[PDB]
Amino acid sequence: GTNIRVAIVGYGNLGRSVEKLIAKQPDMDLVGIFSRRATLDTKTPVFDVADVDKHADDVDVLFLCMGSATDIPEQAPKFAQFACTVDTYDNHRDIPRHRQVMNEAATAAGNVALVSTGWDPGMFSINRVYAAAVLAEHQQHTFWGPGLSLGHSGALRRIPGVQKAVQYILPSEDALEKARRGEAGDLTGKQTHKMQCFVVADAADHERIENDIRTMPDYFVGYEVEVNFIDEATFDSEHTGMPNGGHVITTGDTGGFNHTVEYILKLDRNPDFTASSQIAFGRAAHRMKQQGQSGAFTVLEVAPYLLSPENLDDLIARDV
Amino acid sequence: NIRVAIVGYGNLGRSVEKLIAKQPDMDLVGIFSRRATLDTKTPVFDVADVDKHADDVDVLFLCMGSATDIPEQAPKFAQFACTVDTYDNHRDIPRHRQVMNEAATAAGVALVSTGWDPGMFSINRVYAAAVLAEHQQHTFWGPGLSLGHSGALRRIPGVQKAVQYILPSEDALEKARRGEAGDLTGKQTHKMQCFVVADAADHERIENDIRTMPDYFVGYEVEVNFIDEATFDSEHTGMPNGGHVITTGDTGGFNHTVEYILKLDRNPDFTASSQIAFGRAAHRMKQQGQSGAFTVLEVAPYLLSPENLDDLIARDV
Repeated sequence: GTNIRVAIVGYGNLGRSVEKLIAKQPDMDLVGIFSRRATLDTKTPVFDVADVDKHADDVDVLFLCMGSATDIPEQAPKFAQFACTVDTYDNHRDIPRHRQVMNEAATAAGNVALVSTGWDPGMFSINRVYAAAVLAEHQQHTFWGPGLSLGHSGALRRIPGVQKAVQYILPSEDALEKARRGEAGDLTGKQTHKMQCFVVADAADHERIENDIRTMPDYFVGYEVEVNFIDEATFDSEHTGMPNGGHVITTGDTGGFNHTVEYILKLDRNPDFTASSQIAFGRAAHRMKQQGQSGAFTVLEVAPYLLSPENLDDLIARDV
Repeated sequence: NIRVAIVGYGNLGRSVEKLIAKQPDMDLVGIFSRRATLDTKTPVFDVADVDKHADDVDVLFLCMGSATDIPEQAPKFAQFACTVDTYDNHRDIPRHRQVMNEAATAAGVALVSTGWDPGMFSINRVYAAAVLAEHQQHTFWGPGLSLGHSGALRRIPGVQKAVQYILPSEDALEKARRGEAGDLTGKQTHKMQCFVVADAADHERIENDIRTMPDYFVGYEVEVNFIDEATFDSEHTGMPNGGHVITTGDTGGFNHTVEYILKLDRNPDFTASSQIAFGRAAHRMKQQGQSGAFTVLEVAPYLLSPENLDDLIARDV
């Protein structure tokens, strides 16, 4: 009968995208931003994160958007005391433990926490599991589509003499079709993708900068890397977006017959799509709690209809 | 381990039988047909003997050919086990679901309208529209053999052999991808291709019978090819299919495109695979208890997999 009352913790790119996109939901009221700064450039009310407790009964869902993950394992189980919880935690090995901690805190409070939402983890996770479950002895992969890598871009920017820079990760197109035709069992991670850098620097610094890039352990060493030096005008016009996306490809045999399942995302702006996903799962957490709560859940444990702003009957009548 | 039997032995039922033998966690009890002899080593029982396997069952795979059979036979098929059907008569699906829900409240859970459309395409329609706040969305039915249209061609007087394919307009596909396909519908987004074997004296009349056939062909762009019988037998006897679910949204001057693609060498083989997974899920609403009638929109993903949640969580998220 009434709107879901939501708030955001943190105000980096993900936070800003969520704030923007709440304006487009029929059933959500953004009641505030929780920050460690007293002032932000927005009309949305701004409070201190230490004061979250004094707003508990005013908030139904907290969107956790704390920049610099690390904050999630340390701060997010306390946030579960006061509202339902949605996060985008992407440390692929720490996720099973994060879940169990969240589970206890939420079950105590009688709230629902949804964990590791977004598109990967998130939509790609859902597609890996549906497709593998449907095809018998499948092959399945995952390509990270042509897009901006934030971590690799940060690593470039720090190199002495680098004034501006971006790194992109690109799926090998030969590897794509080999996956579609089941011809890709033996490909290692070093063969499925290439890397492409664009750098602005003084000409005297180029030789050393390219050496610095190609010899950098873990980020660049085992990979196919292209290094392009460009002027600043070119950089500012073409390389300041945040594109991303990917493919998830699955195949399988049913006795001399092949089948291919492929899921593709093509995103002009990475945090906007991550925020979209995060927002829909917040609608789901609230709804689960009103039908009778529980603990923490991954995106694998939520029925599809819970994300939608439409009634279930309305969905069944069209869409199915 | 798990309790399964199949009703029907047409293309779908055959496909389901073939694939149950690769499930690490599924046993095939037998096939409920009207005949008493089929071409398989699987035990064959008659359809009305309901009873004495009904405590040796959890869920029957409903694979009756000639759909219309399951608005009839499926509501009482319910109170013996659990149900998995692939009912694809949209518009009747909401009504079917209710009368299923009543008869399911008898220890059973009924999962209805599984397969890939309805089924996987349903799931993908709903996820992408839920996520992208003000979306445009289109479904395309892939380069594929249409069973219904192919049957309708074959019945025409003088047609000896025939097949029909439905094909997406490639203009419409990339129009959808760029978010400018809002003005279009079925008769614009798809094309039809026929291949027919018939005596040359009958070509003029047969082509007019095809092109003026209501519900199947009128209004569509239709290509009609008359070909010799050897060419027909070598090139046109498979059952390929597939499709496209394409969704776009804007987030304030930025576009996002979501696309889901199926390419299937053999339609009933992939349909049967989806039916299986939902069979396991239908059970799996087992020692979680409680039940009724549900669509694929009402089933959390992990239930499809023969693996436990923690292994999926640790591996696939």
